[PDB]
Amino acid sequence: GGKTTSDDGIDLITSFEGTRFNAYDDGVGVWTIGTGTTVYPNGVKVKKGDTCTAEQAKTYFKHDLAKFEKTVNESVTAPLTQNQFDALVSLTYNIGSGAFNNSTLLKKLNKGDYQGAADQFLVWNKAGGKVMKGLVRRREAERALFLKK
Repeated sequence: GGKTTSDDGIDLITSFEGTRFNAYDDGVGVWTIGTGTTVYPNGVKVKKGDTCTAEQAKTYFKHDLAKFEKTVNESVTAPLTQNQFDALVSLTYNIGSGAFNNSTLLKKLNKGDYQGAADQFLVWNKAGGKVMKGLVRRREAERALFLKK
């Protein structure tokens, strides 16, 4: 939109998401495949037993990535570094657009309060309503990227 996710950003998100050939349970029962895909671009939901090629996974990932880029570009009104944009997209890829849009993160960010926004990454550590240690790690990493310059 304004910005797009950098190659480094994509590599980070991919490291968090993984790239899987077989549909798998994300931990809370949501069948996921490729690089974090749960809904194919045609609207079909991922199901247990699906398989996905590398090329398919890339297509699906890039399709969803563009959605989240659009959210960050449109919803954030404060200036962003590329690192900040990348971090916010990584977060949004996980929490979704609605969660991002209604977050205290975004409220602080749009006041120009970068530090307060950075710290708000850390609240997004839940899956299935439960704190998940992989998300705790991920949020810390996204926050670090957000603060990196």
